Amino acid sequence: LYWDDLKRKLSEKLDSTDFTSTIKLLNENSYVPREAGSQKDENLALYVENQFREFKLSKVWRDQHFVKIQVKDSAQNSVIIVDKNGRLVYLVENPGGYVAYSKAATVTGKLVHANFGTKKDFEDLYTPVNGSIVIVRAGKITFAEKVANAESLNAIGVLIYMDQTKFPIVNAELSFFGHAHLGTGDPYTPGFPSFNHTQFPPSRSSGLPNIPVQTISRAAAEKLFGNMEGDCPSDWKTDSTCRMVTSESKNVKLTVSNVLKEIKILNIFGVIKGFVEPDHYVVVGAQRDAWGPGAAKSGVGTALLLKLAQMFSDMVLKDGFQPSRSIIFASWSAGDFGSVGATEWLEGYLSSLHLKAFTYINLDKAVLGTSNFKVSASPLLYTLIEKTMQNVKHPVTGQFLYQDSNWASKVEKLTLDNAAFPFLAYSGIPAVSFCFCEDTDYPYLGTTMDTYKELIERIPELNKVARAAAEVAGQFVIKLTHDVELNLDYERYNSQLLSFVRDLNQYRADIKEMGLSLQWLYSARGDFFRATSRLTTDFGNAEKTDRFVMKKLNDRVMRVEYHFLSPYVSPKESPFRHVFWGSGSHTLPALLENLKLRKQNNGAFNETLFRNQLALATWTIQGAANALSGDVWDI
Amino acid sequence: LYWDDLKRKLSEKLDSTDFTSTIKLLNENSYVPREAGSQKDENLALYVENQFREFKLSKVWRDQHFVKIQVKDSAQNSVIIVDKNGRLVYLVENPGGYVAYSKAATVTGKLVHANFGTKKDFEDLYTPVNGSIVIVRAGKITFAEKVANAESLNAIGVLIYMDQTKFPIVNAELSFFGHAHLGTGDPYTPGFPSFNHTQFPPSRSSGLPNIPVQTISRAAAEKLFGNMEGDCPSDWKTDSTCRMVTSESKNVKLTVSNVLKEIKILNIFGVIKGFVEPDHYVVVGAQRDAWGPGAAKSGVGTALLLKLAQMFSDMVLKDGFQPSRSIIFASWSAGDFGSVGATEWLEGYLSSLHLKAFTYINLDKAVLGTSNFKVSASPLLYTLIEKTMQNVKHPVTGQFLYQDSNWASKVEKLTLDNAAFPFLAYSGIPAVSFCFCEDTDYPYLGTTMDTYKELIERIPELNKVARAAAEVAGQFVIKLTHDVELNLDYERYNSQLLSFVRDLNQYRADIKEMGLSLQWLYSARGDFFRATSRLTTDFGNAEKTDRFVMKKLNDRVMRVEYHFLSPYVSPKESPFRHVFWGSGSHTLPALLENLKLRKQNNGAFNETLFRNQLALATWTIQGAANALSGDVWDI
Amino acid sequence: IQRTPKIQVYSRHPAENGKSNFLNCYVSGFHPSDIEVDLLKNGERIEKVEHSDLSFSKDWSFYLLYYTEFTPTEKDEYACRVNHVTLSQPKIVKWDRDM
Amino acid sequence: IQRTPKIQVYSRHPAENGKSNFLNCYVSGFHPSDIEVDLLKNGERIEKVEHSDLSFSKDWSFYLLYYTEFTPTEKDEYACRVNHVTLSQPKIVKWDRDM
Amino acid sequence: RSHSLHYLFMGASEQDLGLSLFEALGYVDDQLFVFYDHESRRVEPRTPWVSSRISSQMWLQLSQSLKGWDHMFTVDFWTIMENHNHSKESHTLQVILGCEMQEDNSTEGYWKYGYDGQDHLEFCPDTLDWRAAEPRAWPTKLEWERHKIRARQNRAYLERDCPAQLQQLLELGRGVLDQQVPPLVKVTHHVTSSVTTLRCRALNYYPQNITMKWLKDKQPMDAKEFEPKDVLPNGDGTYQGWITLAVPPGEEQRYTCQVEHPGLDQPLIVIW
Amino acid sequence: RSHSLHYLFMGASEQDLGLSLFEALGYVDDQLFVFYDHESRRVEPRTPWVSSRISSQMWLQLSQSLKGWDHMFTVDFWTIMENHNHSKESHTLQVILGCEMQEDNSTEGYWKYGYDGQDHLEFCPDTLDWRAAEPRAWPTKLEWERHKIRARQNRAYLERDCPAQLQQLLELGRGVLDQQVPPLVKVTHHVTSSVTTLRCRALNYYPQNITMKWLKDKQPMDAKEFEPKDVLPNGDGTYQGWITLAVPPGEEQRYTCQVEHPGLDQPLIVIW
Ligand SMILES: *[C@@H]1O[C@H](CO)[C@@H](O)[C@H](O)[C@H]1NC(C)=O
Ligand SMILES: *[C@@H]1O[C@H](CO)[C@@H](O)[C@H](O)[C@H]1NC(C)=O
Ligand SMILES: [Ca+2]
Ligand SMILES: [Ca+2]
Repeated sequence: LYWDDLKRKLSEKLDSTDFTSTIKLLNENSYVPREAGSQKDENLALYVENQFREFKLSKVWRDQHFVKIQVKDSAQNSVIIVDKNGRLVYLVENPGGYVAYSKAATVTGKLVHANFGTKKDFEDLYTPVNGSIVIVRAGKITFAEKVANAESLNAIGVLIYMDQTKFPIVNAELSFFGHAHLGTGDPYTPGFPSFNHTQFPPSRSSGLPNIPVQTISRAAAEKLFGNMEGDCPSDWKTDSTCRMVTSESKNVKLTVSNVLKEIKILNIFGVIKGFVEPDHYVVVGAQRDAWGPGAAKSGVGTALLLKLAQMFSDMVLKDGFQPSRSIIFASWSAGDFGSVGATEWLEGYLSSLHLKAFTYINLDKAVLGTSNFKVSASPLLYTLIEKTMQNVKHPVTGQFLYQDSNWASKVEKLTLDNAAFPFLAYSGIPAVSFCFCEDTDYPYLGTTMDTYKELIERIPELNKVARAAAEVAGQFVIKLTHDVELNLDYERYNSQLLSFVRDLNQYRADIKEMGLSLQWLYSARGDFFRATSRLTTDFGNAEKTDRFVMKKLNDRVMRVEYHFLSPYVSPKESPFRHVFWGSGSHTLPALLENLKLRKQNNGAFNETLFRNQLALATWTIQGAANALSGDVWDI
Repeated sequence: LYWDDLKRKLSEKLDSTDFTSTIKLLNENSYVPREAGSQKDENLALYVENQFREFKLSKVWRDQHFVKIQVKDSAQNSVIIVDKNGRLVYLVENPGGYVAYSKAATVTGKLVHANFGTKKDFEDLYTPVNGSIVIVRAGKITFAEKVANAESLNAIGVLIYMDQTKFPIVNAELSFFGHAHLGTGDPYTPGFPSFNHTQFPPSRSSGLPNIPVQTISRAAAEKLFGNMEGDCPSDWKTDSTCRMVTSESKNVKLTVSNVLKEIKILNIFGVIKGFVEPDHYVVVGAQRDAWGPGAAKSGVGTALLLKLAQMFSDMVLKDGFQPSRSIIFASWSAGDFGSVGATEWLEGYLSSLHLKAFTYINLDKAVLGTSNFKVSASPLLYTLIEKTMQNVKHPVTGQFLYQDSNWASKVEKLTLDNAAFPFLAYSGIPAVSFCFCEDTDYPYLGTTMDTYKELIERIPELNKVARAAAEVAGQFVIKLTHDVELNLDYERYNSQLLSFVRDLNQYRADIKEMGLSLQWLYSARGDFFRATSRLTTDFGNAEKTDRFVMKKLNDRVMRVEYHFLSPYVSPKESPFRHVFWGSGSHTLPALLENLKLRKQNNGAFNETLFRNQLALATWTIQGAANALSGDVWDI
Repeated sequence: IQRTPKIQVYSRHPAENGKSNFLNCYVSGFHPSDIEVDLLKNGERIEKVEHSDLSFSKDWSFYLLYYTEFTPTEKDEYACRVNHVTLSQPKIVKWDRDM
Repeated sequence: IQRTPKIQVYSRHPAENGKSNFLNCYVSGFHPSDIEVDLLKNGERIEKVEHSDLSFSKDWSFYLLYYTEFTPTEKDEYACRVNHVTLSQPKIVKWDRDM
Repeated sequence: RSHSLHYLFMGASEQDLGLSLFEALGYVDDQLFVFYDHESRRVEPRTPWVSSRISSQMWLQLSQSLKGWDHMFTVDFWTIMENHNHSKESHTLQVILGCEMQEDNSTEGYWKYGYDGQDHLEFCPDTLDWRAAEPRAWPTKLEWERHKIRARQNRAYLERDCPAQLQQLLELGRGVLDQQVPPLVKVTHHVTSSVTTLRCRALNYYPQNITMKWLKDKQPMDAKEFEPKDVLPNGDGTYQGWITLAVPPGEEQRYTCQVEHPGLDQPLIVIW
Repeated sequence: RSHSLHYLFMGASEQDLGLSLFEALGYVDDQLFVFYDHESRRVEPRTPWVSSRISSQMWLQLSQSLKGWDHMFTVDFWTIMENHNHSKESHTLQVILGCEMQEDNSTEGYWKYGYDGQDHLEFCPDTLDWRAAEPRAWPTKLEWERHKIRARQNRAYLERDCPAQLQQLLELGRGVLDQQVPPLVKVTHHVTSSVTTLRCRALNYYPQNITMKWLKDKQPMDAKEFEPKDVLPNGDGTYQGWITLAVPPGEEQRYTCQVEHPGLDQPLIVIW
């Protein structure tokens, strides 16, 4: 039919689609609180699995996993002030919420206030954290990150709360949920699938914290603040109530008894087979589980997934749409515990996805506001994202999304809490996540107030905004499966490489001191650029009609994201091997992080680690280039 | 032209080819001793690089590496018999040969005699090896293995020699060369390429021995035997001269001063581009370097490489042969130090070979005798090897090579000293090695007597036997590039899987005790079988004329070998990831080796290690099956 | 549990001297499938003999059929000896002209 | 080493009142390419102005050309002020009717 | 009129030289059509209508299913021996599996294991489990039921695949598989002073089902008078059966032989 | 008659907001044909014969080469600033590279770097090295010469690619690139009591090469008498140049203006 026709078919299809009905339908007592592994979870899974069948998709199947999550024990968790002088006890709160994967323990000591728990915040702190409990604000980073940062500074226990400034909620007694696993997937099947074939060997994710972590209401935070001194830095721009450090006479005792619980997770899939190369495909997914009502955290996403799967089924069965490649629709569970369902899938079907699944689109938390439209994704999808922003209109402004021509240089990378993170960092599958959000975090996420009532009350034009989201996802899908060319712009990596070189000149002195050169890395990004040019040329001189020669060129494209996964580290111990977006010493940022230590001439800096870091990053890049250029003998 | 026509063209081409001339040409003072990195090496490299140009191949290029080998220092190495105070007493020998990568050191203690140094030989030894020097016979296994086995038993130093029984040589003063690196490639760039871009970071292969190892003449061995007691076990079927353990009053002092030396290696390549899918190819190679004359160890191989590259150039340019896929001819160097040139290539161009290079054929030591024709290779090449043996005739017997219909169940796996080993165990490229050999090891290998004079004198019908070798290699090449189907029989892996299951029932009791089941592993080999069947079916129902649908199926085939590389270990620390033919705990044999320890109920057995070994081997297999069966949704 | 064979000798068509017929020996109900059978003529083992495919019945007992083309005379005697593990000496069964 | 611009005002065709011509201002030889130029009419900056592409000569000195379509009269005065870092105040150069 | 497809597998431990211990037999409507042998593990046809009418495609599927079952049963055999502490012993494992399709097309499936010639495990599709025929079978019973996968797969085969392949085989057979040939009945008789024995042979017929009973004075005698028909096989897909009757020396002619067979219109009555 | 192709690059440090600091100019026979800008990093054409005659293919190659050079030079600029300990300072880097093809087709290539407006490094193809124009350039000189790759690549471009692309541009130009228009010479003159000044303008011509000299009494004066021709540009690919001469009030008519130009058959001599 051609882009313009597809664009229109999709558009009209959307205009007559009621997202509001679906989102609201997903908030009925039938699926109210849907914690991963719960009946309500399973119910919603069956509902979706059935909708897929109704939509009559090429095939609809499900995967079943047995994973270990953590729930609160029969014994209440608590935060109590223990009065040194005469061991008198206060009792600040018996929290309704909790942090999954916190260590079960009970500790007590001084309560120091870090801020957000950022690695930097601890750095600029005055009071040493060593040996005491830390209290931090939700935001800026992951709980797991906060807890991991505190633990590396020998803190004991972490208390997390929502200040009224960042989280302007009325009810200060409101509690919330989160997980502290510094990773993704079932933390007890690290780097491998939670399948009975595995006979679940004793394996413990190194991302599991070794100190307790608890969630407390704002009220509780203020009560603790009534026993602390020292005005909270104005720099923090936070409540006029907080203060750091407790009065020498008083200290707190945190006690959490959370227990592990093995559960059954269900991942529901649906595929629309392609018409030319069905073996290659796109994956579109959304989280189904939620701690509370999860309207915004789970509903909107799942609603979008259902609709999209429907519209594309029609377009294919009615409007005669004929995607060359397949489209998979997936509803995952245990996302609240760290994109578990999704990670287990990727680790389970690794060999089947390799160079076959070529892009992932996440639909979670797609609608949280109206003011902005943010995006996080592999550079390979920037151009596609751009073109899409140029032809899609803001649900309220009526204007085009493309309003800033420098948007690409402001793109924030994918984070651990995003289901797209595993796909890109571990699988090597270019992924993307986007939202119509605000400059403020959607306050109710992870709380009991994340309900439809609140969602629409906050954003009344929900249905229209949901439509806009559906439209951008819809277009990504069309563009990616529509015709002979994959809209994956590998040229975008030249800017990332150059930027790494820029991040590196401040350390040219150090490199020089170690008697090393940056010339080989420099010539590497050079050779990559050459390679991209050679490939774009090959496309240019090709007859877009010869489906064979075009297959060959697109193969080179699908391998680009993959070749940035480090071939020198263990996928089990370091799943996030992508040298640009992963985690670990094999990472490019990690190379810089080490080099930064060489400033304060004291231990920290590991030179042999660095000399190796450099040798490998350099070659991982030259290699990516030599492959992109095609045929060994033509290098 | 079709198989039968190609078969004939090749045949006649061969009949008029003079291998003898080439082998002899490779033994002229011009390239007499060609140690890796030497001028004579470089000379022979240029000769070959030029012959490739003369043959007018699609393209001929060269790779240049800077690797660290080890040579003997200006100070002589020595073996001396000493008196309890360190006093000089006998001085057995100042060896002409040496063992590359031995530790530079000087030690002294009692000299115990192990046999061949096999892990078992040490096991059944009476005298403890702990704390003393060991003496062993060349054979059965690698020097590196011998040295590694001795070192794990706390031995110090190892002396290696050739007994007159296994090695019936006249001159007992004859010395020999070898290397003790338990691995492949430049041991100082483990798991990565020896390229200046690397800036050679400090990295040391964990396969480098930490004790000295020296080579001694038979004469010397007998002199040491004159100071030892205890008749050498008749079971060993060795010289009537050896004895184990020295007289309590006497002990030996081994002293080796070998030094590292950085050298420049040259890998010369030549390719014959394919006519349909040039991006896919076969690699055929041979070692060029040699410690002495290296007639048999290097000459024959390189001679075969030159001829083969010629014949196929003609066939393509004259006889109008049109291979669908490419053919690469490679002459590597530093093979004597552990297939270094070849390994550096694989580690260097990893990303370019992935799923592109689909088979490797090694030509080293192809002719060592006449009596037998042995073969070592991936099961995927068994059928091809079989058919080839059924239509190729023994150079002397005149009969067909296929004489035993159970040959396949007697195939010995590839070993560290074989250049094909890295290709299969590290790269995931099905590889093969073969020879017209004897039941006796070619005595002169690694000595100064491995010359043409000796080679032809021992096997006078050299030219005819060399032709037979060239013919089997030639046919492999045709078969692999000739038509639409890759002659890679993935069904052969069902027999390997079943055999693993057989090797495992002796431990069903142990498995049961640990509360584990073997049912999931059982169902895994089941699912693999199903998968192979489904793929053979898909081929059956396919029009061998639709080059597109045939590409898709062959892709599934090329991924078979690759999916057996463990996705759970680090390629840098454990390069040989192939769970069937690699080395390391991720290996299938390793799983058995651990299980065997559970017999003698004492420490040794690591249960958690095992529970993990099982979980991963099981899933690596189910995964290979789920991928082989095609399309995730169709599982 | 082991089981001894059940030997049954007979002809394809009613015996009629001079007319080339067929001599059958049909062992059944025996267990360890491992069994040997020979068709004798005047006490001599006949060559050019044929047999069907070994198979078994519901009770897991095996059964096999041997048969040779032959021309009957009143002078010649026919019988098959069956050797199994459940038998001391190779049990012989002669061919009763009537059956 | 910094370099001050060289301002040259002139016309495309010989000045001839009433006839729409072209007023050029061509700065050259200046270094820090960063430079601003305005074409004045009776002391006022003219809009709808055009300019070529910044470029440079062998000595790495930059040069740029500005030009507007205009109709000359003996009443009106034309000149361009060039502001560079090498100048205290924006140097002005009036258009000499003769050139 | 119900049709059936079923395979038979038989293996022995001690005897062999290279893993994979089973030989197999394929039967469609009790008609041997395929044979997987020991030596040169290959799938040869039995009966001309299959060694010609069977497409190259179907034969591949057949070959694989048989080689697969070989491997699968070889594992099971090893499993079962080991759960009996058997090893230095020579044992046998036999398996029979197939489906039976009724006129209305409904299907019934079965899968049985016979250890050393005796019932061991019987697969029960409706409950995804197995029933141990004897105590020593319980270990294996449990070991298989923990897995869960095995049962679901076995059921899938019996419920989906088997029936499907039976269909293909039938259409492919219409002609030589339902081609029924009538019997050539011949009443003979051996005489002695003791008594006179009557032998009624039904020659060269097909299929195997047939009815043979004696008639005294042209009337139906009781089944107790004679032994049941003795069906025998000829090395050519044809069978022959006979029934004997001892009668008072002289009353010969008083007895007749009645032979009912689908290959005959009305029941044939023979007299010597 | 030798042709030339050369690109010009110019970047400033302090000013910008997103790495990649260069703008570029492409010239074929001193004819601007392409421009790579700062804002919206895109490659726009200059002159109609390119914005039409240049194939979609060639333009791609051109766009990439320019974006590439941008990136490559951006790195070099960073390198050079750092080897000067420069950072919180605003500097400039300029590069000129191209090839010049002679009548016999032989080619000469060049590549030069200008740091802060002054010669810094000059690439020498015949020796695969660079020559530092000043002491502070030596660090970079050495740093690039260790690499070895850089030089070989730069040479490859100048020797192989550049010449090749110049060819394509010429064939593609035959018509509007060699289309030379003659000048419209006009001798004017301003008078005063002091003296009378004569101005000889050569209007709207192309190319730029032209000859303008004064003639006293129809004879050749010395070059010392007047300043060299002052070539100026018009915003339309046409140029104009003038020469001035001061002469004794009254002798006006005694002087003439001679203008030689390839766009004219015989040298034009103008008189006011
Ligand atoms: C898989 O394992 C889990 C936990 O070990 C267990 O609860 C569940 O019943 C098992 N499921 C199957 C099908 O074996
Ligand atoms: C590479 O390094 C080796 C020694 O490490 C040296 O001899 C050689 O010249 C170097 N080559 C380059 C291009 O730096
Ligand atoms: Ca997992
Ligand atoms: Ca290496």
